[PDB]
Amino acid sequence: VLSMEDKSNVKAIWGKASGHLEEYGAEALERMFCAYPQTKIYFPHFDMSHNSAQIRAHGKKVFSALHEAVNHIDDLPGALCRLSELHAHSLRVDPVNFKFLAHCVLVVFAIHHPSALSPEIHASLDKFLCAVSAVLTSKYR
Amino acid sequence: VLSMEDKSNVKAIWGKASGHLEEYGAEALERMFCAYPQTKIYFPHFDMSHNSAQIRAHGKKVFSALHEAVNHIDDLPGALCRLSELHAHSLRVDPVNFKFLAHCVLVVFAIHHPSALSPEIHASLDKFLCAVSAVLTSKYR
Amino acid sequence: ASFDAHERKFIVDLWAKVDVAQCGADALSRMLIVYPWKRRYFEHFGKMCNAHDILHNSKVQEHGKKVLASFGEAVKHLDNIKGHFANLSKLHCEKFHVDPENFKLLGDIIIIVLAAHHPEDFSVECHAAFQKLVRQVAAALAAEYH
Amino acid sequence: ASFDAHERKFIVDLWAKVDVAQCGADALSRMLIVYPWKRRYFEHFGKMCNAHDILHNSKVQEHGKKVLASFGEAVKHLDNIKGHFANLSKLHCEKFHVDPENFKLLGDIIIIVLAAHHPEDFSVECHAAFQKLVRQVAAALAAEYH
Ligand code: HEM
Ligand code: HEM
Ligand code: HEM
Ligand code: HEM
Repeated sequence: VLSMEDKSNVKAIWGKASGHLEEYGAEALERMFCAYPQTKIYFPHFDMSHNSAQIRAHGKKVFSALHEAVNHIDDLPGALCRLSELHAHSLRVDPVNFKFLAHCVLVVFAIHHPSALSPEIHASLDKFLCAVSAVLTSKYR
Repeated sequence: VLSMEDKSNVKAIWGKASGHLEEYGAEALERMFCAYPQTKIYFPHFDMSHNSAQIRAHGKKVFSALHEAVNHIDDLPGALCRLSELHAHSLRVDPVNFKFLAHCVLVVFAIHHPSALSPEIHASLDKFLCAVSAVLTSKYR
Repeated sequence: ASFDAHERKFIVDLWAKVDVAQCGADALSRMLIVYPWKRRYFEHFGKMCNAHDILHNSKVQEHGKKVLASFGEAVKHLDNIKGHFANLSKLHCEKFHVDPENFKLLGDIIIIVLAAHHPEDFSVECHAAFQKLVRQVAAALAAEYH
Repeated sequence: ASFDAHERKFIVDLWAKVDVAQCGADALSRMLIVYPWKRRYFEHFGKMCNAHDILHNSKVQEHGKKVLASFGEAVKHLDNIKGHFANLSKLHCEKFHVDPENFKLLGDIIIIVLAAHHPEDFSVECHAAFQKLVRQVAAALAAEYH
């Protein structure tokens, strides 16, 4: 799936996200909610205002989960099982929404780290997010 | 993936396709070409007229491949490897098109065998076609 | 894209032969048997633990009649599908919280139910006109998710 | 859906700051590096065996300028996107045989290229107006696959 070059590319770009997991996580959810407003059907309980305490707290959680997946990039199915059952069975979130978030995550990196997210690193990070998305989708069908 | 009830449901509906692999295969390609005309980009060499010799010959091939997959329903990844590399690398056919064909295959069964394709059998046959589609897609990414 | 006169004649002439009460109950039962998780949106209809329950549940049967009756109003508004379904889009978003990707899946089931009930009318070209209608109704139902 | 005046001001004001030659070359290079198989459609441009080749290939660079220049004509025709791109839809279908699902992927890359070049303009609300534009241009380019 991911090559050894993809894995080192992904560990490098993600080190720039270190110290900003709440800030970057919060912006990626705000971008998904605005650019793909259909995604708000899953969050009927949230205040959807900018830098809402609930959006900050969820953004920190999603980015922390991605941080753990970068650390366990060799075995994503084993690192993300608990989230896989939550997403694919308890929330039954449709696979297309994962694509919408992975795109908002790539825009946040591009905004904060334009030069770091070179075409080769973009290629590797897209590949990693697709893989993470597939473990959270593997039992939805 | 597929249950033992799904497998026996799938072997039962497919026995009605026996003797009509060219006829049913040809109609399912004609339905895909008409209802999803974007799919004609993959067949620039074909005569697209009704009961065209080239459509008859391709329809027989696709349905024969599905016949072999029903016989080897326990190990679809091993039964369909040769087709998996052809579709996912040589033709690079996008995953959404497989959904369009699986739907045209379900319409052909519904037209010729309305009573046989009961809600439970429909459920099993949809599941089998999704699984076949995923083996032909597994290396496209 | 607007329906040509050929598309319009396929749709209008087949819909006059449809038993909307029967085909709607058939399509909703099939949606809940082919996608068993979607029962989550209909738990207030009661017993749905397996396919026999679903096929004998009367709240499922009646809901299916109304859904297909609503879809059948598209046949009278072929030049205004987006505008006719705007209120019903907003209700699926704000009240029922239904992911708009699911409208295509029910549309595909409706095509199968129609094929089975009208095998001689549902020609390659009739099928293509109906797939264009289900695509437009699905898009119109997804259009007020703001 | 038509662009409101807020959407129209985001799009029109940011596109006046875009270096179309640079951003287009960037987006096509990224499309061929992120999806290496799509080089199949561009083999006549010559050397593309790896990312360094792609970034120094001048036929890739010039093709990128023209593609983004074409996308930039949508900003002058926001009320007529479908009608402006009809000829170019038909050419992608009949001549280049390109699967219409790929128009969304290039549109998503254009958003990333714009975000990187204009970090302070590309606000949450500016991004939402641009995602609506890329969705409509992709749909318009897919519309004459008959
Ligand atoms: C990168 C992809 C994703 C990751 C890593 C991720 C991660 C998480 C995590 C860590 C949680 C919290 C689990 C917990 O608190 O125990 C969660 C909850 C949730 N996620 Fe995701 N998620 C992803 C994609 C999505 C998408 C695309 C959607 C919907 C559009 C979604 C909707 C939800 C919802 C609704 C919850 C429950 C929210 C709540 O009330 O707190 N997730 N996810
Ligand atoms: C159930 C799904 C499918 C099966 C079982 C299937 C099976 C086959 C088989 C058996 C062949 C011939 C391989 C050979 O001759 O050695 C083939 C070729 C081909 N398939 Fe498929 N296929 C499927 C889906 C699709 C879809 C969705 C598309 C495109 C929309 C597609 C496009 C093609 C094309 C372009 C060829 C080469 C055609 C030629 O020139 O003969 N296939 N496939
Ligand atoms: C062809 C597509 C669809 C049409 C035309 C349609 C039409 C309708 C109509 C007419 C109502 C009744 C509104 C009212 O009188 O209050 C309704 C309710 C509802 N629909 Fe749909 N619908 C469609 C697809 C779906 C799908 C795909 C789902 C979920 C998977 C869904 C879930 C619901 C739910 C949960 C309700 C409320 C049921 C109740 O509490 O009585 N709909 N729809
Ligand atoms: C934003 C979306 C797109 C726009 C606006 C666009 C625009 C253009 C334009 C303006 C041309 C030149 C036409 C001419 O003057 O003859 C062209 C050619 C072409 N496009 Fe696109 N295009 C887009 C997406 C794509 C995608 C996604 C692919 C394939 C992955 C693609 C493949 C091609 C090919 C193969 C050619 C012919 C190149 C040549 O032989 O010179 N296009 N496109």
